Amino acid sequence: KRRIRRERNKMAAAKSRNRRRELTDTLQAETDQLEDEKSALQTEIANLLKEKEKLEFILA
Amino acid sequence: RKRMRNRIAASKSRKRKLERIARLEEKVKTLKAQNSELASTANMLREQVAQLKQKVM
DNA sequence: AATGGATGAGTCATAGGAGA
DNA sequence: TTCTCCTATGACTCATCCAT
Repeated sequence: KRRIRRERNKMAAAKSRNRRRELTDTLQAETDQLEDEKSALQTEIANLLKEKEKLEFILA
Repeated sequence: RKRMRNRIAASKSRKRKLERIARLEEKVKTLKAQNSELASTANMLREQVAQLKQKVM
């Protein structure tokens, strides 16, 4: 009974620890990316604005 | 004692691993939003420039 | 060399979900 | 609906890695 279950549960403890390592590794790595994407839109926005003004002046 | 002190660590160690997971989940959430909104403003702007580039051309 | 904390891994108790 | 069994997961303990 035990010899069966103990090795059986050994696998579960292993598999669960497995997922938490990956859940975090993934969220961590994903937020790293989303951070960049955001960061770049902030600069894309800054530059778009400078162009917007510049053109309005050409229409001054 | 040796066991009792160590319990306290194992406990603390589990908690850290738990939190990081939480924090991340939170960060992912807000990022998706801010990140999504700035995209919209990015589009209101891309087109307006496209338009003005024409009016000036 | 000795002691103390961190973390992986094995074990147990126990809960929650799938199904008879 | 309630009863049964099984996996997933917290919490303990142990062995081991590093620094004091």
